[PDB]
Amino acid sequence: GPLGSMTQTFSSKTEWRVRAISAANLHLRTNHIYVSSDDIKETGYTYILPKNVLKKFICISDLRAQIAGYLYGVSPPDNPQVKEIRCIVMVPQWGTHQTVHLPGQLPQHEYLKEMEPLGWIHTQPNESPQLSPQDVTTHAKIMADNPSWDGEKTIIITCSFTPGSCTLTAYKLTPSGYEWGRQNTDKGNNPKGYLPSHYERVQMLLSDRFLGFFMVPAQSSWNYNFMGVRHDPNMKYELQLANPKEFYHEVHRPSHFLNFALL
Amino acid sequence: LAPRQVLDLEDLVFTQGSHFMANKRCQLPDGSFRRQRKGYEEVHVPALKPKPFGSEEQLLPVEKLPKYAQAGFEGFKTLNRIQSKLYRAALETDENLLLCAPTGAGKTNVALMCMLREIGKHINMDGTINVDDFKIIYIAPMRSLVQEMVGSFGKRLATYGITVAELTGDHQLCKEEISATQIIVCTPEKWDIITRKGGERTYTQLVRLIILDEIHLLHDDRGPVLEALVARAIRNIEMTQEDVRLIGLSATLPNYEDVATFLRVDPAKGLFYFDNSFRPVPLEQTYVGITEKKAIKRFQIMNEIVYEKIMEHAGKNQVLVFVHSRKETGKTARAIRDMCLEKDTLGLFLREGSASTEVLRTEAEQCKNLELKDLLPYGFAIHHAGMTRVDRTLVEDLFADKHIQVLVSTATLAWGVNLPAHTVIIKGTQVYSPEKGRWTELGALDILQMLGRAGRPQYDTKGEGILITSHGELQYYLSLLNQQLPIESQMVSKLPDMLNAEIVLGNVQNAKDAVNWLGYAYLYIRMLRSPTLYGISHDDLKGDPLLDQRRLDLVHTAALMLDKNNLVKYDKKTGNFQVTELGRIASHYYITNDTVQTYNQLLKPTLSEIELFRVFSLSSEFKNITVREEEKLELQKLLERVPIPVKESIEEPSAKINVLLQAFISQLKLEGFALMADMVYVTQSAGRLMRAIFEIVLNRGWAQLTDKTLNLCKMIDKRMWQSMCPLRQFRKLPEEVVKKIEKKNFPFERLYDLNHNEIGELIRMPKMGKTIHKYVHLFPKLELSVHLQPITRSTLKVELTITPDFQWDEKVHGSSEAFWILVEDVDSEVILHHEYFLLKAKYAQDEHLITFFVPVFEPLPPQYFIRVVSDRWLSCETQLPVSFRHLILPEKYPPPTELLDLQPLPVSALRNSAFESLYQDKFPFFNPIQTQVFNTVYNSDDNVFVGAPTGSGKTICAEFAILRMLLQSSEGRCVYITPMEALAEQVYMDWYEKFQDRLNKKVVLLTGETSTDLKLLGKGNIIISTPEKWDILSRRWKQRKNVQNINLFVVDEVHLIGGENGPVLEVICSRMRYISSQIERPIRIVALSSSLSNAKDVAHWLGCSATSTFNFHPNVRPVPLELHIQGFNISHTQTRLLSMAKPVYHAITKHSPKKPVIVFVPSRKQTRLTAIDILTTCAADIQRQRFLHCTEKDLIPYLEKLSDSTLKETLLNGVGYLHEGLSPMERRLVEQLFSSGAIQVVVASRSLCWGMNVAAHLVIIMDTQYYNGKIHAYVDYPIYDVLQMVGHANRPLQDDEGRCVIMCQGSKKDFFKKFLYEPLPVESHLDHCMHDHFNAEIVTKTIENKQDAVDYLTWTFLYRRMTQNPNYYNLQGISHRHLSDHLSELVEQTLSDLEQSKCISIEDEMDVAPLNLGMIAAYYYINYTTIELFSMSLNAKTKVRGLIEIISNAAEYENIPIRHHEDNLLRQLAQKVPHKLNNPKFNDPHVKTNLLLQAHLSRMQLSAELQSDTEEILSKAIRLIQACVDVLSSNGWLSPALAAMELAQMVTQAMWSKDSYLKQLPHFTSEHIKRCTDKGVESVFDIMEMEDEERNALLQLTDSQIADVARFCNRYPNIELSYEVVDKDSIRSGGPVVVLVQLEREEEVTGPVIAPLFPQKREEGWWVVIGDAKSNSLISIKRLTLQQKAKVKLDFVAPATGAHNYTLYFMSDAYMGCDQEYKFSVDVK
Ligand SMILES: NS(=O)(=O)c1cccc(O)c1
Ligand SMILES: NS(=O)(=O)c1cccc(O)c1
Ligand SMILES: NS(=O)(=O)c1cccc(O)c1
Repeated sequence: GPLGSMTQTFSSKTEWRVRAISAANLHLRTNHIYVSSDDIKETGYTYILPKNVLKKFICISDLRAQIAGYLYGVSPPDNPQVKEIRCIVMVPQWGTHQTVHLPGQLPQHEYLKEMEPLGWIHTQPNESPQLSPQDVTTHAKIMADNPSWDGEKTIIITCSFTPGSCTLTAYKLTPSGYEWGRQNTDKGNNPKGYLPSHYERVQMLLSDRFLGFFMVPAQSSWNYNFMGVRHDPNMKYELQLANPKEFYHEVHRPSHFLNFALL
Repeated sequence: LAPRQVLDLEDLVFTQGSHFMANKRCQLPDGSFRRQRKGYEEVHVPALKPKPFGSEEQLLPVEKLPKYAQAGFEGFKTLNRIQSKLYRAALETDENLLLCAPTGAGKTNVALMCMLREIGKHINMDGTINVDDFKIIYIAPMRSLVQEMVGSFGKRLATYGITVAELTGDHQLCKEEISATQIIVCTPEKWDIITRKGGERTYTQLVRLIILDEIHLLHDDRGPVLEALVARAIRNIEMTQEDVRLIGLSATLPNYEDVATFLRVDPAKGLFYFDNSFRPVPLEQTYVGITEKKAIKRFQIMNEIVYEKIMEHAGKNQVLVFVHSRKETGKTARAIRDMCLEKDTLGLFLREGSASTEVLRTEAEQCKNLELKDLLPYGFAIHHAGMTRVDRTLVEDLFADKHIQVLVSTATLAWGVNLPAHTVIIKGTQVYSPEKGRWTELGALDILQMLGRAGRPQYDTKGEGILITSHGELQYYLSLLNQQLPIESQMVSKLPDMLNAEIVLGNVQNAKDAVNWLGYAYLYIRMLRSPTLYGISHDDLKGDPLLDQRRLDLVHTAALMLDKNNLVKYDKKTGNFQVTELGRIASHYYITNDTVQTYNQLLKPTLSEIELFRVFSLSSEFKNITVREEEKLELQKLLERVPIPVKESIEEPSAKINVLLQAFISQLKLEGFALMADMVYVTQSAGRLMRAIFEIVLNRGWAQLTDKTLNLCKMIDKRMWQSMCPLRQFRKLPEEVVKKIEKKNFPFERLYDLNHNEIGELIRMPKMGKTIHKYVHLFPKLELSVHLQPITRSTLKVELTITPDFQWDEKVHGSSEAFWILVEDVDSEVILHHEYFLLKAKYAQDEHLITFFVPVFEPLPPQYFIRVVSDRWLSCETQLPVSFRHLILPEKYPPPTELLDLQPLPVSALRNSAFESLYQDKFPFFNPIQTQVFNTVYNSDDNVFVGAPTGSGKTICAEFAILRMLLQSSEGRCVYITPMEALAEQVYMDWYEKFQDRLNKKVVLLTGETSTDLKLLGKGNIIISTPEKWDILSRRWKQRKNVQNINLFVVDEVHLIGGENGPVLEVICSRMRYISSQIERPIRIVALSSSLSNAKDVAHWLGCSATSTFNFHPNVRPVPLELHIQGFNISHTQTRLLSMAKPVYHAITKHSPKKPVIVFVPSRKQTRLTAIDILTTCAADIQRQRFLHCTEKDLIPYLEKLSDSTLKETLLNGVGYLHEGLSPMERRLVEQLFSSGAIQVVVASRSLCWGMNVAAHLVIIMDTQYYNGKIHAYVDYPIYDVLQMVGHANRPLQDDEGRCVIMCQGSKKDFFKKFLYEPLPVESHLDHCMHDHFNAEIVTKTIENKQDAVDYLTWTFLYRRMTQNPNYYNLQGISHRHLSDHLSELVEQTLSDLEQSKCISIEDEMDVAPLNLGMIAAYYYINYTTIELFSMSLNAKTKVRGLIEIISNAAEYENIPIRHHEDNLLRQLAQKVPHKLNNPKFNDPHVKTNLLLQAHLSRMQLSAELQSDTEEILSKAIRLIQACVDVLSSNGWLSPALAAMELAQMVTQAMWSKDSYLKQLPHFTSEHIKRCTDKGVESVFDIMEMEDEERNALLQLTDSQIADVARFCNRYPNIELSYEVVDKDSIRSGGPVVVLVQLEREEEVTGPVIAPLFPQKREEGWWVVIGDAKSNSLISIKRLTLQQKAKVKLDFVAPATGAHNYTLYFMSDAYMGCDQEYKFSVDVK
């Protein structure tokens, strides 16, 4: 062994570069979107998700850090059992591979006043045969702070990155689920009291028949995964009618640009 | 042609570029010798003796020059030697020239002499220079040279008024200076890129002289740019017949005679060669060739040679050393100065007893350049580009003042400053070329320039040039500096790129063209003269003596390269070349063809910044960039941290290039010399490469990528990322404070709401809150708003209002600020629409209105978006969401009226032999539409609507109604309205034939003259009129019973209510319905129209019962119409038209090979061009002259009568054309040849689509946009024009079908399909055009209050459409109360405007009444704004010039045609105008109107289309003058009123006040009136009262012209005038003064006024005026028309008692000389 005869010099290879290159190719998956229909029968309403905003949601996402959008919609005049998702709202947020961090404050905009809240959609690195206990906790605590979320009406759509594609599956909480989730302070993967009888799958269908839209923050962007210190559960935000920027867009990571010029 | 061979261009390239040496031997001048030394050879060449003075060649005194050129030689006594030899050729001839001479021998002053010759062609008689008539291009290789030339030429030419200027970098925005620049100085590349673009209304056509300086650059890798320029110039001379003089200035090198051939220089006249003995100061040359190969030893040998050579001059001569790096200047000066220190030799440069040491000490102390600090005290200095301007000036002054003794510099000083030195040393000839990626030899031009600096012209007896190089280069440099390095063509390497440029321009359309074009290249000349040099056997040349085959092979190979790379579609059989958008972008952005292949292959809409940077880095411009091992670690550092990740390894040049770009944007300092030169080379071109990418993806509609790419352009330009505070873009702001701001990370937008206090607080630096506040509101910023206007359920019109929301400041915003308007879809993925928006400084405070169409669908999408983003500022953008949640779509249009299959109706159905004689010879049966509507039209009195495609024969349906009317009333009156005057004329001819000749009724055409037209209305049974003539007539319907007793009212082309002139049509129709409801005997209305989606609305508005509205849709045209729409995905107009040229011909041979074809083109010039192009394509085809169907001899008589040569040629080959600038006889000849079948094709301009009397089997519409010069932008054809054009493809009596091909920009295709395959929706625009109509109705008491105005509106089409399409009229509901509120607001705004304009009075905010001004505006039919402006301008002291000015600024002239060709014309027309005004102002229609009026009064000249322009101006001049007369009279001003009254006479007879009345008589001129005044005759009665025999000798006489003279003299007014004052011996003050005035004419009312130079036929008007000249007081006035005898009564109120004498005035409005003047004076008693 050599102390100086074979000296070599470490060279940094930062983590986000690889994930940025990976996020650039996400558009390839928007043409292989599969909805899990595994539930033999349906419990709840039937939720219809327009492809256009689903594709944008996938495209603005990251393969590891979860992102989330709030779902707003209405029932078609015909039958109240169908819930058409009309809008996805992106709010200031950060996340890990397991969970998302959203502000306490729900979306508030006049443009949304004639629609009802339907829950939320979020990405996941891997398919799971079960709804996450983090997700149950998150949905339950939102319901506990916001009586406009009816447990028989608000859902969680998971968008999991299967290789080459995306798999969507939709859940709703059960009353036992809400009661456990709202008192759960264990953020791990196997918390005490977690039960598969805390959620149940709902029927979901992708559509091209109509188009949804996005709302985004009025002065910030939505992605705070690079500004984590600046994000706070109690932060307030307004909204505007515009489309969201992609995960690695320059306005989401300004320190990468200002720091490089300091070399 | 066919046996072509594919060459390998790269194997024909001279790789050494300008270092290629074609000569094998080099002959040294006598006395040269070689000495050997350790490691190097020296070659000395002695200085030449100047040549003897020939044969008394004497130096020319400036006095002997032409005097207009002497000012350009102010401050000189005598030309130098070379100028004296060149004076005759340069100044006395226009010969192309080539001057070869040693550098600095005088070539520039010869170029000045050529420029002076050109300037002389534009010297006026007043001594001034026309400056707008011409342009001169001076092409120089280096930019620093360009700047010095701007300086020196500008100073030499200032005294002439000449502006000299460098061509600026942002051509897309700044061309305003180019219009004021007579001498443009620039590089070859800039001139190439400018002539490469079309440019629309360019200035390149004014270029009369091109100077090509340092033309031996031909031998450089840049040489092909010069070959491109010259080839293009000479071929363009051929295809314009407008000469351009070419002047070449060259070093003395072999092949100058071939260069002369290439410039088309006659060797016997324009070729001058001066050998190196003409160097201003002789040159002793020393060449040092180092044999040592080992690098370190070679560099030390170099420094030793330099030191020893310096020592031969230390203290004796200044020495200027040239090195080839900025850092190397300092390194070399330090090497030498330290060698001098060690050897105790520093003292030889600065001795004692000279204050120079002190000057150097003090100027080095305060210099602040550290290398300059270390060096200046020792007498050493450096000079390079990265230095302060005043520090470079310090070096230059100190060297000129002889303080510096050793100066180390780069090439820049040799090219940019005039700083010679006794001794010059070139230290090494190796330089790093990033483009080559390697070290290479210095270019020859650089070497020549540097050595040209040796020897100061008037201080040195000789110069000493020492050149140090490697031994193997000695012969090369020995050749270059001793007249022996031949100039060769470097062109084959650039052949494909150059070829593409000519293809994109349309100069080359096939291989034969390209062979022709290559024949003008310098390459061709050299290939002919030295074939083996260019790869051609001497046997091959003797078998191909013009090198036709060799050129075809070269063109073939280049064409295949371009076709492979998708720049061009190349058809090998034909050899045809089709342009592409990719090809055009490669040419216009100066991109090599491989690069656009790469861009096309890799650009996708889904690209990220990552892949964008990689795509850019793959550009072929960087193909030689490599990654050197010594660069790796440094690059590695940056690559581990770049903000845009790089996918590929640092092994790859692509990654180094990417990292260099990102580093340049982040403004990072790098250390490796290779890396820094490479970064410069990469980023210098990044700008235009990224703009090319931007144009590609923008025109593809890729919203995301368009955003990223425009952003990257701006980051490259501003050298910062988006993440940085946009305040950084104000360079004046301190970087420290903007960094302080950046640190707080808050949004920039929030700065707009705080104030200077709060901003100073948030920055934590309050000291300058105010300052930052200021800059915040200087940052460009726009507010956006929309009015959504549904057209259908799938097409939406958008009106965008752009309100600027920032303070303008010229020092930050210049004179304009450019933006892109981008309409993006639901997902911000597709650009639905986009256009460039320019905010000029003069409109910086004004709202701007933009209107466009976008598709929409059902169910409606949530929203679209309108982004407006700056074209140059980062973070400067506004996005407005356009939500559709409350968009009210119109109802889906109803089904058409079914076409019932009826037995064709025979003519005999009219049951009237007289009536049947109108059609029985023409056809046996009526078409299905006529058959279907006949019963209703002919056998009932119902109002009728007939909607059907143009060409369905709706005119015959109108005739059915007229015949029924003739049966009901022997003196029935039908009024027929059609919207265009040309249609009115055609209908008048046909209907005169039918109803006057064959039925013996009275058919009349309204002229526009009220008295004439009232007569025509009384006497006529069929009255044909355009809308406005009927509007002025029918406003007075209450007092005009012939307007009420109208039996039948027919309105044709009623769909035009929706067009630009629709409001007047809608009003007259509404008025006819209102009158019919008032008079209790109804007036039948028949409306004819193109197919209408909302036909039922029109019918109900006009009172048509459903059973009598026939709403036929386009599928029912009697001649079936086959319509094809071809989209062209090319967004540059001239390129798109080019790509349409051959498709026009193919469409002919496909859809109408034998039958008549009309081609509509957008402009006058294009008619000629496209006629020629059709002919050219014909001759290349097997079928030539296939479009001529009569003998040449049967056509020759027709031909000779024309004045256009091209027109006679094209006609001879079977193709006519039609534009506005042809004589009306020429138009008639072409149209008759077309209807005869003699000529098969006619190319007409769009403007003629309404006045053509020909039809065709096939109509081709070649593009659908035209250039508006007033607004400097392209405008879409109105759909109405397009429907009319399509309607020309219709021949019921000859064809089974009509065919039309519409060629349009691709973005327009869907729109045409929507509004041509289906019926058209029309809307009212009356709500934008009400003031004049409301005003008129208040004059006639139809509207007496606001409630009346609402009820008025209830009769209109506007009111009907407000309920059917509320959003179109900015209503948000259809409730009755919503409509009432809307009408009330419209009424309120319109009445308020009129009241503020003083046209009406409003009492109790309820009742309205007309004011004098409103009554005048209504009576004369004048825009109320015109009358208000008159009221402001007229001033009781107005002179006839002020009158012409005021009336030329009337609103009625702002739509007079504008074409900037006339601009120059116009700028000369203002030169001689007798009357004076303040400012000549470009091309506003008002100044063209004033100018054409000037040219009318003094019959200046005979223009062409401006003649019709003058006629249109004269159509309104008289009413404007009469309005002025009424204004002045109503204000009591006598002299201005009489002035305007004479101005009416002036305009009528085309004279001035101080002209001879005899000018009115026919066949007279100036000498006649001068000799009549010479014999005592200055009045028309003077010439009348004399015997005929004498009169005939008095004037130059023709007998049969005397008969027209006599018709005039008998028509001239001869009125004898009586007048009494009515019982005024008993007059009282303040009471009645009544004057009776009788006029008796002998017998002169045979017809109209004789005024042949006036377009309208007029009747004589008169004014009787009572006035007092003392106080200039108009007392009484009456207007009258006289018919042999008539009396008039004038009223006045007695003002005071006694001493009152009043002048009576009798004033004509038509003739001069017959005004009368009397006096009367009764007293108050
Ligand atoms: N300035 S130029 O070389 O003669 C030129 C070339 C091409 C087109 C033009 O209109 C003018
Ligand atoms: N260009 S569009 O009308 O807004 C559109 C249509 C269909 C799907 C989309 O995602 C977007
Ligand atoms: N028909 S278009 O709008 O001008 C167009 C479409 C696609 C590419 C282009 O370069 C241009």
